Amino acid sequence: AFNNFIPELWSDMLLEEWTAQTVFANLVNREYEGIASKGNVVHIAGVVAPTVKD
Amino acid sequence: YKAAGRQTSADAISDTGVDLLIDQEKSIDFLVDDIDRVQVAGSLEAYTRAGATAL
Repeated sequence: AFNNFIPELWSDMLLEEWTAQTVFANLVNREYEGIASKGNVVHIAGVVAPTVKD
Repeated sequence: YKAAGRQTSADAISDTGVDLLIDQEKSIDFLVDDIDRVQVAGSLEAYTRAGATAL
């Protein structure tokens, strides 16, 4: 009967592309971001501990 | 007037002229890269003042 008055509909929402879960940026250290607001190298120094004497 | 007998006849006037040509058109045009703007030690607005000083 209704060849002309039953609509086809489009969802107003796009279906997201899946990709993969990202994890590594939460798992590594982020503390050097603050100093790194400028420049192109961060220099990171570590302590050589003083030795224990008898 | 004395060499002319005592005759006088009217000359046509005329003008001279020079053209001011407004023919110089000069420009400054440069990029400030966003990576550079972020990575340098301070403000790059000294390059806008350098461009104005050059014109």
